[PDB]
Amino acid sequence: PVMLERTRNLVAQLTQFGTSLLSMAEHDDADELTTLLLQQGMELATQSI
Amino acid sequence: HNLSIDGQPLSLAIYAEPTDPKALLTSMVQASQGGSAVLPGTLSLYRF
Repeated sequence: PVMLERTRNLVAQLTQFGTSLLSMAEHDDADELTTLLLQQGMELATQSI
Repeated sequence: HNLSIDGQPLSLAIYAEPTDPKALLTSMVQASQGGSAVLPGTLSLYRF
């Protein structure tokens, strides 16, 4: 039982780490998409001028 | 001066059209960054 309690606490911490990793990955991907959109907008603006 | 009797020029001019627009870019600039250092620790009264 004591080893079970300790292992359960460690696994809960690991689950928290995984959730944080997924969230940061999502935010980084959204930022990359926005930057790509802005670069394409620059190129289109040059052609429009 | 090679004009017509009415004064109109008899030669077509040229201007060497200006060379396109200019694209300007920006970049991320990173600088050297350090980390924290550690100090000797105290001895508490409780077990580990």
